[PDB]
Amino acid sequence: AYPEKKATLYFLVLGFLALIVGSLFGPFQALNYGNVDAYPLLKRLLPFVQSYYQGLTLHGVLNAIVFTQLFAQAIMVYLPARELNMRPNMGLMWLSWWMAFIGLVVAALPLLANEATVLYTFYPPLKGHWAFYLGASVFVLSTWVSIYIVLDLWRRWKAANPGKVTPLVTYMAVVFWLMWFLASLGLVLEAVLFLLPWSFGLVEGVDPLVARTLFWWTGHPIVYFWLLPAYAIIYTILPKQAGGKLVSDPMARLAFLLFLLLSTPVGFHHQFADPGIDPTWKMIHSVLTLFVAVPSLMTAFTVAASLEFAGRLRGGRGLFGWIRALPWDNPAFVAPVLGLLGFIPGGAGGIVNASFTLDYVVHNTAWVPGHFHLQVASLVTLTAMGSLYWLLPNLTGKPISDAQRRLGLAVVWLWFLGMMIMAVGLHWAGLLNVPRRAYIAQVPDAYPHAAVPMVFNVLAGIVLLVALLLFIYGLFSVLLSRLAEAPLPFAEVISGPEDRRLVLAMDRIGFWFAVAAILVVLAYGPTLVQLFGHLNPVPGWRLW
Amino acid sequence: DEHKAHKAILAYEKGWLAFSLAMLFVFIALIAYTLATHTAGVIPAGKLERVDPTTVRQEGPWADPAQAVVQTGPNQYTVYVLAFAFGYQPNPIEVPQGAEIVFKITSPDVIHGFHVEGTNINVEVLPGEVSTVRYTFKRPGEYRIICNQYCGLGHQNMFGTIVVKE
Amino acid sequence: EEKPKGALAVILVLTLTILVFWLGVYAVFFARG
Ligand code: HAS
Ligand code: HEM
Ligand SMILES: CCCCCCCCCO[C@@H]1O[C@H](CO)[C@@H](O)[C@H](O)[C@H]1O
Ligand SMILES: CCCCCCCCCO[C@@H]1O[C@H](CO)[C@@H](O)[C@H](O)[C@H]1O
Ligand SMILES: CCCCCCCCCO[C@@H]1O[C@H](CO)[C@@H](O)[C@H](O)[C@H]1O
Ligand code: CUA
Ligand SMILES: [Cu+2]
Repeated sequence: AYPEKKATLYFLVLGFLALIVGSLFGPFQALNYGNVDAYPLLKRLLPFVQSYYQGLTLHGVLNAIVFTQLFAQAIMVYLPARELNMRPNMGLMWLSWWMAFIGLVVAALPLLANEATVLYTFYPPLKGHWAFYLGASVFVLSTWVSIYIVLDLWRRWKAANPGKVTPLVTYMAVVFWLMWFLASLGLVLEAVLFLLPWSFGLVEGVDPLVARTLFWWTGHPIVYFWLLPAYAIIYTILPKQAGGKLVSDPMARLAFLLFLLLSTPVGFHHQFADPGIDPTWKMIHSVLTLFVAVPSLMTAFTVAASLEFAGRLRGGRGLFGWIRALPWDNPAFVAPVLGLLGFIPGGAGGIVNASFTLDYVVHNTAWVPGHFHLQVASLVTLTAMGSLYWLLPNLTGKPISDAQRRLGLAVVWLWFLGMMIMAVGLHWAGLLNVPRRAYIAQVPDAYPHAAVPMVFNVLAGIVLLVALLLFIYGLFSVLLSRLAEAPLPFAEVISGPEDRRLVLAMDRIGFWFAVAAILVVLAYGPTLVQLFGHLNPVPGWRLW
Repeated sequence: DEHKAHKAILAYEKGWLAFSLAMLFVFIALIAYTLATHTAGVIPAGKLERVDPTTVRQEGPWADPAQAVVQTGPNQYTVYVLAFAFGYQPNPIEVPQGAEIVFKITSPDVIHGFHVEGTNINVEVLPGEVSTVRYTFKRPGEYRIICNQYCGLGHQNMFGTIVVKE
Repeated sequence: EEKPKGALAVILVLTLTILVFWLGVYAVFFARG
């Protein structure tokens, strides 16, 4: 009847397992930025770990690449399926899960064998093992099947409902997947044209600049790829969990449409500090980057209004009374909301980085990580943890005990607190110029000036280890323990007379797609044409 | 209640949007400002200037360290720097204060960062390409160079120094 | 009350946070030029 549940569960579990493993290195890294060298200890527990960096590669690959993608494939395929009450093509769906699992296993081997300590960005000339690139490529190509599966679902629903506007969750999933397709081309091109033939030994060198340029083409939109599955839940389900309704269908659609149009053509903002890239082009990408920030600013209001509406609806007292009125008893509700709070400082950090010249102050310092943990490690990861208290029950049939409820609730606050504390230690240490991606605890007297922010980092390191441990507990607890027949908590929407017009305009998906593609060609084409016309491949290195 | 709140939400949405765009344009203006000003010097030159990483330390401006510093005009100086695993050449880098320093940096191996603590100099150094950044240290002293781009196991201990003569 | 007041406060905090971080780093910027 509903074979999509099993597959969805496998994407979710595999994702959470990637989260557990990857995050094991997190605490030791926070202590490291707290000048406390705990890696000798880590090595006694995990004898395969050869260095701080191998540990970091696993951290970034398993959390920012594997866990996030798996959670998105689960959410952005399963929610639209359920909204439409239509079955995804199960042959492709399982095939997509096997590509992810096999690609993962193939990349894992070299990584765990210290054969690819190049970090999740794997910038040439650092040269990793062929199985790393091959496995990563297959893991990522897995999303192309997911894309086909959702467009196929949309296609089938349209056929059966001519003249009708695409339902909300499905509209979000379609532009989301079309956006990802356009975004993935940079990395797919980097892999197929250079990384793969290079690690396989067919070519001796790769051009570093064109490699970073194709990488960042995908590098920025991939975080939007990480974020949107969380935005879909925050827009369409959290309002109900909050005890209210989604105040606006059209604005939600607009936010997603702007992401389809602006997530990809902004990559030079990760290359402000790169040579060979025209300053004018950098300014254009800077402006476009400020624009892609708009969808989230709008989201800030639509979501807040929805939570306010729900608050006042259930006794919402004064100007802030609606806040205490929310279901702070439900972890499913708390997780995403705390995540949105931290997303505030997270976003400001982002607007700063996008400001071209201002980036030179924070680029490559501990600041970037402080900023992005509020983004992916906090908002996104907390929204995913929160789904344990509603999506899992929905997929397994097993409810959440008052105990499991209290635990996860403890996991969420401690996780959010750990991240806020760490965000203080990292932004500060970053303003103090401490470099990111560095084993500074190995050079104890290297940064005396950051002694105080380092205390935060050690503190955060302790808090988060507790959170992770409670999480691993709560997770296996909720799965091995012993509502399923109840639909997903899709919220009701408040419609208006203006809706229709706006909605029909945004429903011209084919047109908006072409516009999104055109924008990418205009933003990257000039630069890439000049790059491929003056390539300078250089030899690889294994400096570990 | 819902429709009344709905009406006020799309209304305030437009205003919010209006304010956001405006605020973003102010930021844009404050960015353009830095561009016209002399601070736009820490911005890497966009012109492609290729070199061979495997021979950079044997033939060319980076080969002889003693030739690293060059006078290219009135109170101006080009400093060919070499970033490698794991350090910088020359070391230290000695340059006059109040002078415009045109740094021309490159790598014979992997990518390195060139972050001069206390300054706005923070540029990625790519093998096969030359990173050209400009800067006038207006105060004497010792400016530590930090490699802020993972480049291998000797990354955390990769430092340089720029002594600006007084 | 019924006015999006609660939401307006949220985007106000947000706006202030963006302003602090921004002008703040902009200051550090000129202080490093
Ligand atoms: C999911 C993860 C991420 C998101 C989302 C994200 C968003 C942004 N980022 Fe970013 N980012 C950059 C710019 C931005 C901008 C402009 C945005 C924007 O999209 C952000 C917009 C955010 C907002 C406009 C805030 C909205 C606030 C909301 C929505 C909360 C409202 C709360 C409510 C409603 C609840 C209220 C509840 C109550 C109880 C009151 C730049 C530069 O331009 C760099 C390069 C830095 C460098 O130098 O290397 C960068 C680097 C990174 C890296 C490092 C990559 C590496 O390893 O090198 C990561 C991982 C990352 C992740 C993410 N980033 N970013
Ligand atoms: C227990 C929670 C966590 C802690 C304590 C933690 C801590 C850290 C620290 C201190 C760093 C900086 C290391 C360095 O710059 O050398 C780091 C980097 C990173 N973390 Fe986490 N992290 C945690 C969870 C996560 C999660 C859940 C994600 C995303 C899903 C994440 C993604 C990343 C990424 C992408 C990097 C950068 C990797 C790189 O630059 O190569 N972290 N984390
Ligand atoms: C790299 C190419 C890999 C191709 C793999 C094809 C797998 C075909 C799907 O098998 C699936 O396995 C699931 C259990 O795991 C079952 O629950 C599901 O009913 C079954 O259909
Ligand atoms: C899809 C399956 C791909 C299998 C690839 C097998 C061949 C791997 C070639 O690796 C090469 O080995 C050389 C000799 O050791 C190194 O000098 C070189 O740097 C490295 O790139
Ligand atoms: C996390 C938010 C609070 C941060 C508080 C500390 C900010 C310090 C910024 O000063 C910077 O210190 C550097 C040395 O560390 C100098 O080289 C640089 O020129 C100077 O601008
Ligand atoms: Cu050179 Cu890090
Ligand atoms: Cu980005």
